[PDB]
Amino acid sequence: MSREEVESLIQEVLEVYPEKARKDRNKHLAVNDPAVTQSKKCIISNKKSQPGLMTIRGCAYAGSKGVVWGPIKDMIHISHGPVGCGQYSRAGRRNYYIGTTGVNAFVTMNFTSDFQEKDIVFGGDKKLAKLIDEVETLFPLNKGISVQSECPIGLIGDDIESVSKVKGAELSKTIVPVRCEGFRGVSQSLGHHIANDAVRDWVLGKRDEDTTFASTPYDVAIIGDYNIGGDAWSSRILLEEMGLRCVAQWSGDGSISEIELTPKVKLNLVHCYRSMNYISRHMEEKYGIPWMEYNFFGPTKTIESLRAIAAKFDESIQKKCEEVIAKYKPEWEAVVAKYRPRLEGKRVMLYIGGLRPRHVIGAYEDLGMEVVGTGYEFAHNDDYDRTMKEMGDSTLLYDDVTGYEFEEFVKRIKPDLIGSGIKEKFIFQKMGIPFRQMHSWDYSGPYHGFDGFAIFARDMDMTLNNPCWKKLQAPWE
Amino acid sequence: MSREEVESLIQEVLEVYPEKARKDRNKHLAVNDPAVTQSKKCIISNKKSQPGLMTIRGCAYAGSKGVVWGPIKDMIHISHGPVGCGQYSRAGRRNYYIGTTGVNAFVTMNFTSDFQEKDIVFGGDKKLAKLIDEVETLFPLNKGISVQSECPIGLIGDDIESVSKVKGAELSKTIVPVRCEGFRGVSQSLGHHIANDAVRDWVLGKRDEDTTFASTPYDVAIIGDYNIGGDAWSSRILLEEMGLRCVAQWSGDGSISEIELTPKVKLNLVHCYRSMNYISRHMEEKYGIPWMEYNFFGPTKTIESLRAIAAKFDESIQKKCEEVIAKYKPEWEAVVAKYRPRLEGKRVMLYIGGLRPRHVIGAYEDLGMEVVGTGYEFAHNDDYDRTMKEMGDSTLLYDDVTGYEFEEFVKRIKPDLIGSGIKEKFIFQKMGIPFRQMHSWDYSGPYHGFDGFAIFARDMDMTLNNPCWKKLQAPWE
Amino acid sequence: SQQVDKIKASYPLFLDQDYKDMLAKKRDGFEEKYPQDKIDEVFQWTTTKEYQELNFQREALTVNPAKACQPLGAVLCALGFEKTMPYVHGSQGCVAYFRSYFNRHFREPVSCVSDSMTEDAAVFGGQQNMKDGLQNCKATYKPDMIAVSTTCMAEVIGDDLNAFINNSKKEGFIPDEFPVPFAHTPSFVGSHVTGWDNMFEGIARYFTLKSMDDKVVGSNKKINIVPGFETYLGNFRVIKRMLSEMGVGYSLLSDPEEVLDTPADGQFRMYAGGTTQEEMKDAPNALNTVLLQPWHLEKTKKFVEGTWKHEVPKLNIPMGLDWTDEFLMKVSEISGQPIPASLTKERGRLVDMMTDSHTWLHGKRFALWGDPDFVMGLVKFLLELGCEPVHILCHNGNKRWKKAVDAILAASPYGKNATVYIGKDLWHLRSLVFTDKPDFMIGNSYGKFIQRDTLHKGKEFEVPLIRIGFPIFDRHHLHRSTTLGYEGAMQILTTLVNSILERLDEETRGMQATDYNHDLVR
Amino acid sequence: SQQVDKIKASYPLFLDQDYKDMLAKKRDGFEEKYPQDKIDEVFQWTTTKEYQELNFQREALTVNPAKACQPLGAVLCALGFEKTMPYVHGSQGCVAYFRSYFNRHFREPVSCVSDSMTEDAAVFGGQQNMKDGLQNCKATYKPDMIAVSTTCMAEVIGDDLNAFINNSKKEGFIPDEFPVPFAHTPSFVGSHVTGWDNMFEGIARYFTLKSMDDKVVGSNKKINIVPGFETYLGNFRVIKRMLSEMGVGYSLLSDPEEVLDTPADGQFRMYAGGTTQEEMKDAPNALNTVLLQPWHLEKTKKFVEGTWKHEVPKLNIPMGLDWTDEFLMKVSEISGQPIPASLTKERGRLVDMMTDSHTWLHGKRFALWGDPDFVMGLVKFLLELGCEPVHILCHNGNKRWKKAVDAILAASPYGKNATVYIGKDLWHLRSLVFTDKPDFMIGNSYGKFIQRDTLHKGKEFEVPLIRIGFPIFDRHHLHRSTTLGYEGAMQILTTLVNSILERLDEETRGMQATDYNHDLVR
Ligand code: CLF
Ligand code: CLF
Ligand SMILES: [Cl-]
Ligand SMILES: [Cl-]
Ligand SMILES: [Fe+2]
Ligand SMILES: [Fe+2]
Ligand SMILES: [Se]
Ligand SMILES: [Se]
Repeated sequence: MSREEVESLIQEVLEVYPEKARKDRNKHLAVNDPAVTQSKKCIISNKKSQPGLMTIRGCAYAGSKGVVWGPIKDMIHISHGPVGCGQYSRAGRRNYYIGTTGVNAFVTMNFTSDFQEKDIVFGGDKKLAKLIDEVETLFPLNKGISVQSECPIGLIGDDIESVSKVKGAELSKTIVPVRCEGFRGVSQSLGHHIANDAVRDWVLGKRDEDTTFASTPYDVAIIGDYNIGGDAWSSRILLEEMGLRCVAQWSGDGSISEIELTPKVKLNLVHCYRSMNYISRHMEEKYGIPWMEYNFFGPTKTIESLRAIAAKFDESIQKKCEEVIAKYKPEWEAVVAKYRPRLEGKRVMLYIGGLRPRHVIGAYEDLGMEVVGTGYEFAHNDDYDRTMKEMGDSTLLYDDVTGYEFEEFVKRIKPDLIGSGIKEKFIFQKMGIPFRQMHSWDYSGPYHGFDGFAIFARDMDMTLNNPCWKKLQAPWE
Repeated sequence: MSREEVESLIQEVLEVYPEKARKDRNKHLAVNDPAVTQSKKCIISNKKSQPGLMTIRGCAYAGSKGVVWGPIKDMIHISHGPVGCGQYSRAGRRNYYIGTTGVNAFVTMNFTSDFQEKDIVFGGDKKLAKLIDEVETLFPLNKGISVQSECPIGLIGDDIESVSKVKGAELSKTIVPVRCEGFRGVSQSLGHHIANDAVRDWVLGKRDEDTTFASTPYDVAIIGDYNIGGDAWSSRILLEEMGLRCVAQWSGDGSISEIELTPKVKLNLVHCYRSMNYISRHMEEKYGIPWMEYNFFGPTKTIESLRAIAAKFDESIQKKCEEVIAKYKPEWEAVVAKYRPRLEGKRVMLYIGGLRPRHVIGAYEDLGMEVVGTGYEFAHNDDYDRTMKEMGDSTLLYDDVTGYEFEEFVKRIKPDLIGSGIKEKFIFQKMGIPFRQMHSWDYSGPYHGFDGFAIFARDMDMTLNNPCWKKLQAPWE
Repeated sequence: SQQVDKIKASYPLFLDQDYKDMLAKKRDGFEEKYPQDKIDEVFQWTTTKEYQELNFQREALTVNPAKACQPLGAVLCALGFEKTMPYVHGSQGCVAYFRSYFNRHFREPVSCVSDSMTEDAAVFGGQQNMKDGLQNCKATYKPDMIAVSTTCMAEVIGDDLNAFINNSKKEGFIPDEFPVPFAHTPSFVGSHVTGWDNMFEGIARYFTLKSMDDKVVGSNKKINIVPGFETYLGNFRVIKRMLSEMGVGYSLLSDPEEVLDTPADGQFRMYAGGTTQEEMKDAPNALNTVLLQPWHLEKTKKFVEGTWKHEVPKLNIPMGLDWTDEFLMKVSEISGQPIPASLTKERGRLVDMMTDSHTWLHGKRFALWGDPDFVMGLVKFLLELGCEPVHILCHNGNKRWKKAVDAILAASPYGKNATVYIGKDLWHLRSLVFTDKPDFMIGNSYGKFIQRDTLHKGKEFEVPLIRIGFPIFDRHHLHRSTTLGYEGAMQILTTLVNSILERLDEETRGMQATDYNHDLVR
Repeated sequence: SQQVDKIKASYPLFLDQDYKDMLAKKRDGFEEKYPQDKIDEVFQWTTTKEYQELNFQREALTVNPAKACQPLGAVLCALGFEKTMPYVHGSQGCVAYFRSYFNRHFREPVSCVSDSMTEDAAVFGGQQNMKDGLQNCKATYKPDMIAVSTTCMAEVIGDDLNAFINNSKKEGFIPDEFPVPFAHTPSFVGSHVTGWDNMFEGIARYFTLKSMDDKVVGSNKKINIVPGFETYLGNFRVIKRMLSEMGVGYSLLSDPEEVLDTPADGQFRMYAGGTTQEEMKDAPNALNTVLLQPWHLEKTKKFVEGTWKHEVPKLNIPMGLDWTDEFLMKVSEISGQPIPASLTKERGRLVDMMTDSHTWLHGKRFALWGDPDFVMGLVKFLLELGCEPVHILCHNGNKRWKKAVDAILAASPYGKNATVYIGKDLWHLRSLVFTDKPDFMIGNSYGKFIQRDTLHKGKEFEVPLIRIGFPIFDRHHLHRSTTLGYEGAMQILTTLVNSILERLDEETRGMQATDYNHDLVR
């Protein structure tokens, strides 16, 4: 389709809306121009969702508990408020870890204060204090507690900060109050920011004056990899084969101690910019630690990233960088040789959260595929700035896409594959369009690194070329 | 029911038949009188089955291959002829064993010559010779081979004896030809006799000149226990706690070497008289080894048997006998105390093969139950002689019962429980009568010995008293 | 590394020696992990009676609940009405979760909207969100009805749904005639099942409260059926099937079976099937109303009895033999239709299966959980099978319900070793399956973590999970199954006995060690 | 010893120390057993490619066959006719086995008689056995038809069934008008499926050969359906259900579904349901005859084409998506009935399930066996699911069939690593699952011993069995399942994907070792 056709598609789709919604949604849909460096000339983002239009977004609790805090494996995270939020988010996100669950690690468990009417009427701070003592008795090897606030906490005027301070002092325990109530902000995004500030205020400074850790010039931290199906592990391996020492992973398979040791590193490597740019900027400001964005989706980006990271260190790391690149060369080349012929020219539309809608484009292009439409649930304009140069001219961009819009765009564009979430999956399969989950990796992965690229290629091929897609029309009609 | 009512029942049931079948079946049905010692005055047995009447009987191959030979664990038994017989009898009988199946033991496998037309037209002797070589190559740890003849072998004039002799000498291997074709005799019974004579002629004499076995005064063999669900093991344990040494088990969990060592024992302990009296008589004639019948069903019979067996040896064994009896006293007393109140006064009808229809009566009586009808598929009059004193006055006896007879007897008698086989089970359950399989133990057992009595009691109770039996009538009819 | 012709996903990739070594270095270098001996010590302690008693003293902490929140149930109830959009007034984060939860269980689309109330609504309330939300929803997704429930923010702030909806109509955001039934659904009261009851009663009120003057009980010759919170397709289907076989006129009120099972034929169908608005309007003309899951339909019952004047029969959930019999007999009495030969034969086939499988079922010990009606029906059927339901857990149960289940247990010798637990969670259940080990668990997918814990103590302590309930996320298409009626009983029986036989085959699969009992025939 | 409160059956009783010690003493004292090192060495050798080569060179020895003999099939065919007694002329031992074999699979009574020929009949033949046998059977069990087959003794002796039955009527042993169809069923030709074909063709001849003069093709406006040897109740049921939904007039010829599923209601029913004599007599007036399992209905086909003048369509067994489509389209063409909306929706629901489950099915490798038509349908459906059916074993297959399956494999990329084996047995298959290990086996209960063998080599080499086929003796009520049509495809799909997920859960259940991949959601 041409720019003019995409513009007219946008206009036809928006005809359904009442005037107020139409005028708003027009500002969140655009036709890409890769010459643009200021996305605030072309698209609006990080605004409230219009009521009644079936946004795909979650809330600040999803962004804090679900995303940033929940993966930290040796702490206990309390879903504080009524029973819903903790139950729906229990083990839904594949933030992988090594541990003994219920004993020293707690990630897939649902701890909650299960608010009842009396907790709403009279407040939950007494219940929270009692809950903390009960946690200590029954889970003695926990290394810290977080309190993840659900909607009612702030609304009823509870003081979880006081409870955290008092109980933390009593038990000589790190207890972190997180004000991530879902009424705050407009999406998962403000939850990231809230969660980052809570790490800064309650955890990250514990070892500021403690110099027992023996540092090396090659110490780094992986910032913003939540280890989905092992993604952080298949990244970590490469960084350490390159001669670096990965002191911390934020927060996939993360431990409280590695978070506390992070201010001792020489370089913060940021994968998810959206969710952890806040704490990365803080660590540069306070500790003088530089940070850099990188991308481990597919061989082209992984190679570029390894080289850019290695360039921050000495010749010895740069030499190991090229050794790593040479090692994996035949492996990814074999992947390309097998799968690229099966996927060449196929067109993909994406819709994901705050990073992957741009970050995976390179991987698709390494298999000869074209990303013809992309968009984000909760990205900000700084994400869109990074997206416009990654997308082709005259491609479609959508911010906080409505269910209706996403369906209607797909009907006209007719992509060969869609990459989105669980609420999207079954709609598009019924339309006869191959679908891959690009949050959960459809229970597969890892997709990061060289080892991840093999699995990514296998997965896109198994689904796009599956025999089921030729069978949707009954031969008699 | 009175004698006259049972007599009346027999005549009423017989009315269905044509005259020839009627006159025959009348001779095979009787009202018990325990004052009779010559059953040849009361009932005819071990005759041909009447055509078309749905006998429950099997054939001589079942009696030889299925019953006597098949359990011998370290030999390979060939079902020689077409594919049916070996397949239907594959692992249908629970003759338990310890071994490495397909390597040193072969019991649950089906080895067959799978006769085709060319084998019928031109003979199977060349195929059998080739088959033997293939067995030796693929199963090198087999310690002997039997050839279990199916119907066509004798009919077509094959000479398996020649093949066995020639191949046996060539390979220095015991290869046993068994002429157990199903056309021979009238039931499983002649298969036992044929099988016993084959053991005699081809196996039992191998060590006649060998003086190396370290004999003791307490050496016995268990003759005629096929270890159904471990029955022979729960008998063996008691004999050895009493100070005896069980040199052989014929043939449950049996090995060829323990069969060959049997002529070295001091006493043959015969459980199944019907199947093994032949070889027991032979061993008394040739080797001077005495034999005695015993019964390990229920505590009363087991105690009586242990004492009678111990009486054949010295004071040391009689002392150990009373120790064994004292050990198990609290165990079986606990079984009786739990289950007899749940079963007291309940009435059972049995129909089984050649031993159990009389042998289990004492066990039922140890739970306060009454055996009101019993009968056998293939018993001889010496079995019926042993039965009439075990059964109550005016009870019903049936030899080679027809399906029609068994159903009609049950309709009038209305037993609380029926104990018979797989072909009977589902008929009687649909009639609302609790049913226990008394061949396979309904995949339970063992039932022999003290440990077996506990399982027997548990099983009769679970079934007779099951909540399902109150539910057959819909509440609206 | 990867070998291109046998690519490894996470399992077993991370078992490669290089990954193993890397993970060991991460642990030792930076995780400050408790020593393995201490981890083992604490694990063993968590399996003890001492730990269980501390565990059962919890007053404030809940761990691994076996319940969800009200609006989840309101959404499910709403989905069962023709061309109806579930709409949850309040916070959008909730709706993403409700949809995903049901997406994962049904493997289907789940359509639901929010009106996206934010922090700003705490000053002024959510009135404008309702106005624009209803208008936007109607225009964009073209439902014929919008069924409104609430999130906890909206309840805490105190938004008056009734007034807000009325004002939306008065100010022209939607036409006066457009149906907008509503229910307050606070997540801090009861559970998901309560939300279903609240939503249903709201819809019933909407279509009938003001139009009672023309209604005559019995005049439409039908029986109303209210299924409650139900996540097995086969359960909606079996009830309709049995009533059709019997020639009984009926209206199933909330019937999502079409919309939760649309074909993959090249189009997405946002709406399919469902209870019609006319079926609700005409429902007071029924002979009576039968509640399939009465222990979460108490509010519905009060409205049906008080306003419709239907003499709702005292029937248990139609699960197992006796209660399916009782259901069919009551339906026969109400309708005047005899129980047909087809259902009599089906009943006898179930009874045949019971006779065939009783020896493996007898005395088998179960731990189980779920919603109150499902749990009591499962308990009843287990007793009918000669099984012992030793740990019966209903997190969202109440005292009256527990008394009812305790009485059922007292009616059978098979209930002698059974205890019913209310307000207890799966961390409580975990202790019970260590300290008083059953043979199996019957539960939802969250049970897999209990099975994992039990295996870690040892193979001899492992308690296998049998998946029956909601949610089931780790197997495919079990939502198509049936638990109600004779058909459901036959499915449950088959599942139980074969789970027993599978486990026995596992325990007897050891060459020369346990395979003496690896029988071909069972 | 036993503890009265917790009685132990054989497993685990014989693991008690006293029993273990006793069994060790028995072995050491009297068994002269090969040393364990030697047993281990030979076991390992039986898993090798060297051993497989020797194994596949067998010419005379068969080990663990995957077939049975002709008269078993004749008996099953005969049971599908109204008030019909199967009667096998020959040796009674055979009939005990046929009945028990089916008893164990269906968990139902199986009625069948012998005429109990003995050794004496070799001189003079079995004529008198037939005379008395037919008279006795008719009087005692009151069938409306007796369907006669043979055991191998009767075949070898050369008894002429036709003459014997004619002489039985001539001499008054049964009435001249009483139906006694017959078929020679030699066990040394083909297999159980051949017996079914021979029996059916005999019955069809009996009722139609002499009355062809008044028949007109298409005059009754029905389609005859011949199911062949079929041991899933769901398969008779689904075919009848689909044709009824279409409004297609039909006659199912041999229908045992009622007699193999009688209710447990306090009476035994020797006969129930079945194809009527009137249906067989009227069959030539059908539009056409469809064979559901054509690869064992070749004799029947020749009779139906040569005598009834029906142009039997070339249809594969209706298994999987494409072949169910083809069946329905051909039935539509013959009957003039359109495919209704209900079946179109069902098809799309199967396709939906395929889209939902394709990622776990993709590339999974299977070994499988069974009868020819069942096997080829399973292979076809596996290809449709994106699975690789790598070892395809059909003991009773033929060269023409193998060519047809090889063609099917050629039409899909998922067939590239597959080989079809005819004349080979489960000892052959055992070697293949060691040397070229698949992910699962799909087969009957005899497969359990192969799984046992694979586990003994190690857990990493274990090949789990998925039980689909005949006989299934070690699970309960699987004979109620369906493999045909969209319903059968849905059932097979569900079984396959959940077998995969069960195994994955086992492999990822290890605490802190493999449970990183023990996902709640799959
Ligand atoms: S935005 Fe929670 S699911 Fe809701 S109705 Fe309250 S219990 Fe139930 Fe985010 S924090 Fe949570 S998920 Fe929503 S409530 Fe707010
Ligand atoms: S009395 Fe065998 S089942 Fe028969 S038709 Fe021949 S193959 Fe088949 Fe006994 S020995 Fe065997 S079981 Fe019978 S045939 Fe004779
Ligand atoms: Cl967990
Ligand atoms: Cl075996
Ligand atoms: Fe689906
Ligand atoms: Fe049955
Ligand atoms: Se857990
Ligand atoms: Se085997």
